[PDB]
Amino acid sequence: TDQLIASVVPELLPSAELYEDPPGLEPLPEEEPLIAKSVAKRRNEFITVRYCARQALSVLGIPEVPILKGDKGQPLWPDGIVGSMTHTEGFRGAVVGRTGEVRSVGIDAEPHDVLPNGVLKSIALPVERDELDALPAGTHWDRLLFCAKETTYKAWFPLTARWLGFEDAHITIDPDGTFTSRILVDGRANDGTVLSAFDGRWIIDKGLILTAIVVPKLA
Ligand SMILES: CC(C)(COP(=O)(O)OP(=O)(O)OC[C@H]1O[C@@H](n2cnc3c(N)ncnc32)[C@H](O)[C@@H]1OP(=O)(O)O)[C@@H](O)C(=O)NCCC(=O)NCCS
Ligand SMILES: [Mn+2]
Ligand SMILES: [Mn+2]
Ligand code: NA
Repeated sequence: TDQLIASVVPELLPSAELYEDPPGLEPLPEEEPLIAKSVAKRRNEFITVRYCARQALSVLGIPEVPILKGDKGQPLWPDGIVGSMTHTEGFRGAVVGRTGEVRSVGIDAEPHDVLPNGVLKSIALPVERDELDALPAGTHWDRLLFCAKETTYKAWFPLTARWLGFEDAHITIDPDGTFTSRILVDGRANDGTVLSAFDGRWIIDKGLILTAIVVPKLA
């Protein structure tokens, strides 16, 4: 009803989220090596986010399956599926969709708080600093910019297999719940197209920021 991800992605991309770790969850056997020596926060975020991912996959008709990690950390979905996952204090969530419907999806959740000391200087272009200062009072625009940049990478990486730095995209945030990401580097993609700009959506609720980008199919 009031799920954050569902508010920022199309209905044809099922999503699921939780705000706490249900007690007693375990990963699938194939997933255990990915968190073998991990601390409690990492184990629990990994397990619960995959619980949410499998719930969303079931809506698309896909029964229980491991969700392993690819070359540079990207989640590895079944044939015909794209998706994205995110976890932070107070949130685990996942979204999935069919490749016949969209090219890529990225999401990212952050607490709705001022960025840690020094992070804004590291991630924002000078022009972005000025733009954030101009936006209306009452939202942590610095944290929203950071969130949006991470969503940009998540949407970009499965389509390019290349790094994208914080300095390599200019994100413009609108108060209306949308943002744009303008790519400043070579945007050639692995399907033969060029990625120059992404359209994003954002919501703040439950003390969290959630950003999302869907990269549509082309004609
Ligand atoms: C990878 C990264 C984006 C993760 O974002 P984050 O906000 O720190 O963490 P989240 O909890 O939201 O997301 C973590 C999940 O992202 C996904 N992920 C990791 N690497 C990924 C990649 N290369 N491509 C897509 N998704 C990826 C994984 O599913 C991971 O969860 P898991 O390890 O449990 O499977 C971030 O840590 C990072 O390294 N960023 C550097 C690149 C960047 O953001 N550039 C800005 C471009 S403008
Ligand atoms: Mn996380
Ligand atoms: Mn994040
Ligand atoms: Na690579």
